[PDB]
Amino acid sequence: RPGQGSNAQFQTSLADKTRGLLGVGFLRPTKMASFAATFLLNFRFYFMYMARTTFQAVRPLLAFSVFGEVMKLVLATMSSGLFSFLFSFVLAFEVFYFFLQCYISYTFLTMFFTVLF
Amino acid sequence: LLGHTTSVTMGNSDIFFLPKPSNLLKIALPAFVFMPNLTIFTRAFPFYAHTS
Amino acid sequence: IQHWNKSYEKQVYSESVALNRTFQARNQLVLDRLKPSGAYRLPAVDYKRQLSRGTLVEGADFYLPTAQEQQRLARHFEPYSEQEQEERRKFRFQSISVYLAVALGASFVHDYFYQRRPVAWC
Amino acid sequence: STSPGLAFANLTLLLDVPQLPAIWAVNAWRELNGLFTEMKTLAGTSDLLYPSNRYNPQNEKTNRMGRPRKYNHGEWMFGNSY
Amino acid sequence: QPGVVDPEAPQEVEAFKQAWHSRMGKFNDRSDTPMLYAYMNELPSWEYYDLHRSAFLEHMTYFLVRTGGDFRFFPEMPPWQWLAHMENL
Amino acid sequence: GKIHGAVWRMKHLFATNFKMVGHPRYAYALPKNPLLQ
Amino acid sequence: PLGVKGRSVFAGMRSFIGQRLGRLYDSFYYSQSSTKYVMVFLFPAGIFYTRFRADTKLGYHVFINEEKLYPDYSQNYFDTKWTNGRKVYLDDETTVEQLKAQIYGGKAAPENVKVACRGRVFEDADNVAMAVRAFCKRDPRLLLFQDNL
Ligand SMILES: CCCCCCCCCCCCCCCCCC(=O)OC[C@H](COP(=O)([O-])OCC(O)COP(=O)([O-])OC[C@@H](COC(=O)CCCCCCCCCCCCCCCCC)OC(=O)CCCCCCCCCCCCCCCCC)OC(=O)CCCCCCCCCCCCCCCCC
Ligand SMILES: CCCCCCCCCCCCCCCCCC(=O)OC[C@H](COP(=O)([O-])OCC(O)COP(=O)([O-])OC[C@@H](COC(=O)CCCCCCCCCCCCCCCCC)OC(=O)CCCCCCCCCCCCCCCCC)OC(=O)CCCCCCCCCCCCCCCCC
Ligand SMILES: CCCCCCCCCCCCCCCCCC(=O)OC[C@H](COP(=O)([O-])OCC(O)COP(=O)([O-])OC[C@@H](COC(=O)CCCCCCCCCCCCCCCCC)OC(=O)CCCCCCCCCCCCCCCCC)OC(=O)CCCCCCCCCCCCCCCCC
Ligand SMILES: CCCCCCCCCCCCCCCCCC(=O)OC[C@H](COP(=O)([O-])OCC[N+](C)(C)C)OC(=O)CCCCCCCCCCCCCCCCC
Ligand SMILES: CCCCCCCCCCCCCCCCCC(=O)OC[C@H](COP(=O)([O-])OCC[N+](C)(C)C)OC(=O)CCCCCCCCCCCCCCCCC
Ligand SMILES: CCCCCCCCCCCCCCCCCC(=O)OC[C@H](COP(=O)([O-])OCC[N+](C)(C)C)OC(=O)CCCCCCCCCCCCCCCCC
Ligand SMILES: CCCCCCCCCCCCO[C@@H]1O[C@H](CO)[C@@H](O[C@H]2O[C@H](CO)[C@@H](O)[C@H](O)[C@H]2O)[C@H](O)[C@H]1O
Ligand SMILES: CCCCCCCCCCCCO[C@@H]1O[C@H](CO)[C@@H](O[C@H]2O[C@H](CO)[C@@H](O)[C@H](O)[C@H]2O)[C@H](O)[C@H]1O
Repeated sequence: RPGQGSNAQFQTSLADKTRGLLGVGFLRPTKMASFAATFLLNFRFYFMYMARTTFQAVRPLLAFSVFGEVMKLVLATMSSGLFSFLFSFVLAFEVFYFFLQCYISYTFLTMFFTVLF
Repeated sequence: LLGHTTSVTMGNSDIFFLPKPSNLLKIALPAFVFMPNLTIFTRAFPFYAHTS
Repeated sequence: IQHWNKSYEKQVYSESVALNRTFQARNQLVLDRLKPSGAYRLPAVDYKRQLSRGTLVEGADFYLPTAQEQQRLARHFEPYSEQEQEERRKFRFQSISVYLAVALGASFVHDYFYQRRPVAWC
Repeated sequence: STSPGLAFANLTLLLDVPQLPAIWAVNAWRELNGLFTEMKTLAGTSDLLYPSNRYNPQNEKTNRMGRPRKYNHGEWMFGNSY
Repeated sequence: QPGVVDPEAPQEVEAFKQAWHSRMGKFNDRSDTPMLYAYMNELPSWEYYDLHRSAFLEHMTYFLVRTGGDFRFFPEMPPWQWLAHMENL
Repeated sequence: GKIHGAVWRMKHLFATNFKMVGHPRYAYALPKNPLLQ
Repeated sequence: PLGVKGRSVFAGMRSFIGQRLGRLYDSFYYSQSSTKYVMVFLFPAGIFYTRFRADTKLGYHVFINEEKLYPDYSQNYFDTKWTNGRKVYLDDETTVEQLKAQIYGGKAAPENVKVACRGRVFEDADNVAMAVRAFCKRDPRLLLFQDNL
């Protein structure tokens, strides 16, 4: 026969076949535990990603709401004309800053919601 | 009328209508992805979901 | 040094022989019996092997199911039959009337059947 | 595939879709318990059984709250005291 | 599909092909920024032979001699009989 | 809007060419010119 | 050409299910032993057990008044000390005596130990579920104290 010369070398012991049935050096429960640990530890990336996404999504809301509250405090407190003349430019700067934050958020969101497939 | 006061119901009032003039636009617009595509690479999803 | 390292190699190879015997046993006992037939194999070939075979195609994220739809750009004279043309002429614009009707119906249902909430009575 | 912006959905799926078999099993178990309760009710009971209630301990020597019945040592002309 | 005048143009076709290949590579290939290469303890044939060039040579010479044949019929995964014989030799 | 822009460009770039009766990838299906030889 | 004469849609369903199961077995066979067993049996099993226990049984947060009443968990492993606020799942037939024995490990408990919820003492021959339903509805926080008075 063609392969009898090789198949004659395949003669195992009782202990050998028991060890094979049990799968000593082929199941590796330590490897399974390592995989489980790594897989559970890999859940931190989801939290990081959601944090980044929420921050980039609320950035314009913050620029529009909290700085707006500050501007509103200033408006409520100021009465004269010189200070108002000077504060109009701060308001315009806040407009430009809001648009800048919106551009930044658009960029980061198109980066975070881009899928290859 | 003890157990009959939470049964007087009134319906909502929102109307979901908004004209969609596309003749005004000539460029595409960005769109969100809401869910991961599980129809492709289904078997590896738990293993590659955490990457980017 | 020399003797100890050579004995280390010899015992390494003894362990290798033991591993090989248990490997043979595991295979010929469990895996040759549990091996799938091949009828339910994976109905595809890896893209690398296809590329080596010269068989890979990349395109057409979409498709055209019917030959009537496949051969339109090649006919050059009757891309659409007469009946198909007459049917197409009915969709030159979107129907804002149908949009309005369906939206009003859906809003009515959603508001007065699905989104009812209680209100106090004095 | 996926992306950082899909972390919410990825986490929700990974943690919820494996629970759907257990949810269906819970629903089936509830159905079977209701079936058994209704079969027992049809068979007959000394004191009534509340179907949609968690636990029904009432018997000839126990109240509907797990306590012994008061005034249950003797017998009554009209039969059961309940 | 893009909103260009001619999506069936050679430029578009070649761009789509290159994007296809780049995506598949970034997804499957073993790199410093791996997507799919993760939790690897038992490697497939291609990666195994790419990482262990010693085994590719041995597994290949044994195939050509044990079965007089061409490299074009090199099996995806060798039999345990062949592996055991190699270990004995 | 994407479709609108695509068609709006197709108009200008195809409707007045005299060379694009159809798409070039399907010119094999056109009849043959009796003037060439 | 959809469908064939003499064959039934139920036979088609059976064939499809057979195909799916064979493909699943093939894919499980040709997979890593390090990941497949875990991801297919151990995580599903644990998730199933947890969800079933939570959605079927009813639990109670147990506290103890004084440290001298704490049990002796020095021998048993994975819990070498008592911690108040412990979630304990019980059966609908459980009594206060059974709960006390489960807490103190079937060993001699202190004297005059009693259970309370929201300030209301339970009798030892009382069903925990019904006693909670009566005294602390939807607030199952139980307290073990010593009633000398
Ligand atoms: C009781 C039983 C159970 C309930 C069933 C009730 C009855 C329904 C039975 C089933 C359907 C009918 C069956 C018999 C049909 C027989 C007649 C026939 O054969 O042809 C149909 C018949 C004639 O067909 P035809 O011969 O080909 O000619 C058609 C005309 O030429 C016209 O063609 P057209 O190209 O001009 O199309 C017109 C289109 C015009 O094109 C458009 O649709 C553009 C506008 C789209 C708006 C955005 C779409 C969002 C879609 C969300 C859908 C889910 C919403 C959740 C549902 C509750 C909503 C409250 O307008 C529409 O008709 C679509 C209206 C969509 C609903 C509007 C929802 C509100 C939108 C809100 C937007 C504004 C947001 C801001 C709000 C703030 C305002 C201040 O016309 C129809 O009935 C059209 C069907 C409409 C279906 C909706 C359109 C598809 C959209 C798919 C959305 C995803 C749904 C997923 C489905 C579920 C998952 C699988
Ligand atoms: C410019 C436009 C011009 C417009 C002109 C308008 C003027 C024209 C006249 C029509 C005016 C519109 C009328 C709208 C409805 C009334 C207003 C309203 O909505 O009040 C809210 C109010 C809400 O009830 P609620 O108790 O306060 O709380 C609701 C919660 O959902 C309760 O919560 P829950 O947890 O207890 O859930 C219980 C729920 C449970 O529900 C479920 O679980 C599933 C629901 C069924 C799903 C399907 C399952 C399949 C089994 C049913 C099979 C049905 C198909 C037949 C199959 C045959 C083969 C076996 O039960 C139901 O809600 C039952 C709903 C009954 C639906 C069946 C009635 C027939 C529908 C078709 C009517 C077509 C009218 C077209 C009018 C023309 C418009 C152009 O409505 C009702 O009280 C019930 C309506 C009962 C029907 C009254 C119909 C007479 C009034 C209309 C006069 C014209 C009659 C024409 C009849 C034509 C032959 C059918
Ligand atoms: C208690 C211990 C529990 C532990 C588990 C114990 C064992 C239990 C069984 C295992 C259960 C887990 C199932 C995992 C399978 C998916 C994940 C996976 O790892 O698969 C990898 C595994 C290996 O895949 P691979 O090695 O990567 O590549 C080979 C291809 O899969 C080879 O592909 P192919 O060439 O052979 O055929 C193409 C294949 C494609 O499979 C795929 O490649 C990916 C499939 C997509 C998966 C996710 C799709 C989600 C889509 C969203 C749904 C939206 C619906 C919206 C509807 C709106 C309309 C109103 O076709 C399919 O099998 C998919 C059919 C179902 C898709 C349904 C989507 C809607 C379309 C409806 C079509 C019409 C109905 C079918 C009619 C058929 C004629 C009767 O996949 C498969 O073996 C076949 C796909 C799985 C088919 C489902 C098998 C039955 C599952 C039964 C679940 C019931 C569980 C509840 C038990 C009761 C508990 C109380
Ligand atoms: C992948 C997707 C990426 C998505 C990126 C998303 C990031 C940007 C999101 C910002 C959205 C902010 C819009 C809501 C705030 C305005 C509310 C409003 O309309 O007030 C009523 C306004 C002002 O009304 P009014 O002040 O005259 O009086 C009534 C006001 N109320 C009712 C509030 C009391 O209504 C209008 O009449 C406005 C008409 C003029 C047009 C104004 C729109 C331009 C200004 C906002 C630009 C923001 C987008 C910038 C994007 C830049 C990208 C490069
Ligand atoms: C109920 C809510 C459903 C809503 C969401 C789903 C979408 C709604 C549309 C219906 C969904 C099902 C579409 C099935 C389409 C397949 C038709 C088909 O011919 O397939 C080929 C099969 C196989 O055919 P065949 O191979 O035997 O013979 C024909 C051979 N060819 C095709 C070559 C000609 O045909 C069928 O036998 C019919 C199968 C569909 C009927 C079963 C529905 C499947 C959904 C249930 C899944 C669970 C199955 C186990 C059920 C056990 C019941 C006790
Ligand atoms: C509205 C809801 C919409 C969402 C869709 C909801 C429905 C669909 C959701 C599906 C998404 C989740 C799918 C994830 C699947 C991951 C599971 C998995 O693949 O397993 C990991 C293993 C991992 O294999 P692997 O480790 O070799 O490789 C995995 C990927 N890499 C290479 C990157 C590591 O996958 C398999 O190999 C087997 C998968 C098929 C088997 C599925 C389980 C059933 C097995 C039953 C057969 C039992 C036979 C026992 C015989 C014993 C003797 C030999
Ligand atoms: C012109 C005819 C058109 C045909 C339309 C037919 C559509 C019929 C579908 C009705 C389905 C409504 O389904 C039902 O919605 C109502 C809300 O309003 C819900 O109502 C629920 O909340 C309300 C308010 O708290 C309470 O009364 C109560 O807790 C409960 O009834 C029900 O839990 C749900 O079962
Ligand atoms: C292949 C089809 C599978 C479909 C799913 C079928 C459900 C499989 C799981 C059934 C578990 C049966 O095991 C049984 O579960 C119930 C609920 O936990 C337990 O019962 C427990 O809740 C019920 C309800 O109060 C009472 O019996 C009692 O309060 C308590 O003992 C039993 O002590 C346990 O013996």
